[PDB]
Amino acid sequence: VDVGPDSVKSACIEVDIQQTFFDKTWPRPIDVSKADGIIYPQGRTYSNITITYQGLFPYQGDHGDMYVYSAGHATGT
Amino acid sequence: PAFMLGSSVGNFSDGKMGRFFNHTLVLLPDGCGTLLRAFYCILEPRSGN
Amino acid sequence: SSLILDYFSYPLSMKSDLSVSSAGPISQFNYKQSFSNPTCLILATVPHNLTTITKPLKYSYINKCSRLLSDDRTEVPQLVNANQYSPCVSIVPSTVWEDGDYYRKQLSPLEGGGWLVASGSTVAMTEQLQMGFGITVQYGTDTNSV
Amino acid sequence: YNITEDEILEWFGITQTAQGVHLFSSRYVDLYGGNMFQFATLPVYDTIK
Ligand SMILES: *[C@@H]1O[C@H](CO)[C@@H](O[C@@H]2O[C@H](CO)[C@@H](O[C@@H]3O[C@H](CO[C@H]4O[C@H](CO)[C@@H](O)[C@H](O)[C@@H]4O)[C@@H](O)[C@H](O)[C@@H]3O)[C@H](O)[C@H]2NC(C)=O)[C@H](O)[C@H]1NC(C)=O
Ligand SMILES: *[C@@H]1O[C@H](CO)[C@@H](O[C@@H]2O[C@H](CO)[C@@H](O)[C@H](O)[C@H]2NC(C)=O)[C@H](O)[C@H]1NC(C)=O
Ligand SMILES: *[C@@H]1O[C@H](CO)[C@@H](O)[C@H](O)[C@H]1NC(C)=O
Repeated sequence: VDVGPDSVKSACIEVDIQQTFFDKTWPRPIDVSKADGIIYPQGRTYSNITITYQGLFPYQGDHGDMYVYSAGHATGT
Repeated sequence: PAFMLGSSVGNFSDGKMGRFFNHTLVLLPDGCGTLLRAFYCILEPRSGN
Repeated sequence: SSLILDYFSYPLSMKSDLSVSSAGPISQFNYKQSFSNPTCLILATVPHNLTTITKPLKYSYINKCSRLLSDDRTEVPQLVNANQYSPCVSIVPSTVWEDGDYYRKQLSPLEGGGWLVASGSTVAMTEQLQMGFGITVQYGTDTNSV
Repeated sequence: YNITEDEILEWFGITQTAQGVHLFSSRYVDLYGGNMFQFATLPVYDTIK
């Protein structure tokens, strides 16, 4: 239940598929010992202690779903 | 990045995967990423070129 | 930490179906409570000196919800989870026109294939509207601040 | 939501509970570190699949 105006006429610009170009390998597995991508406790922090916490977490060393964005075609300006 | 989340999966007009029925959550950055707009709203396709 | 509260149209007739262990259609395909969180149920009625609320056309609930696979021989039962919604809600309208209404839709193979069907029942509008409130609390999900 | 433009790596996380969709980030608290911290509680009505 809101508002919002349409921008322009219903004529979308052309879209290509060139996923072969986007195929590349930049492996960055997450190192839990390096403290990457860990969900903090939601409302009860701690200090200077080692504690076991049960929750939602990722596996160590996952290649994941790496994606890359690219610019469109252009000739001059 | 831009995120699209939902609970229904279907095909487009040409049969390609990607259509999400009913209310859909969309995360989208704007203003060169300064703004982080989010909305769980109804989306409708366009029938143009 | 947080207070979550759902309101719905709930007349007195299926009040005995409000129990957690009850196997009625309300606990089957409509709504299920949280087993691990404290709960409260309130059944109330519209006061006569209160015109700020309206009433629905009729009460309606779902008595059947299951998934038909593409093999046309196997039917998967569905179970409502804690504060969750069945897929049959996506095909059942909010107001059911009459008792025995049957709703069907096509399921994509990425979502298991086959078809999703449901059946509902209607209860006539009495003299005064009765509704239900479900109160559930959370003690440590956020800052304790309500 | 506002995020100042910079060139510092950051983190983001998304999950769902019966309360709603919780969005966690490090831009609000740990700019030079990086950890999840609660900034958004989207009041979703349906489970995201
Ligand atoms: C880019 O962002 C601009 C600022 O955020 C947009 O201007 C806003 O556009 C949105 C829709 O895209 C609308 O904001 C909505 O506000 C309504 C309720 O506000 C309405 O009523 C007040 C007076 O009661 C009126 O002043 C407003 O203009 C609205 O008509 C909410 O229900 C929505 O959720 C949403 O927040 C407004 O149209 C407008 N608001 C302001 C403050 O300028 C701009 O339109 C965006 N770009 C495009 C192309 O839409
Ligand atoms: C945090 O805990 C560590 C671990 O015990 C404390 O560091 C120890 O302090 C004693 C005191 O002389 C040393 O003998 C140990 O070698 C220290 N161990 C380590 C690993 O540093 C530290 O004092 C505690 N800090 C606070 C603020 O409580
Ligand atoms: C979801 O979308 C499908 C197809 O557009 C429609 O049949 C169904 O009724 C919708 N459900 C809701 C709850 O909007």
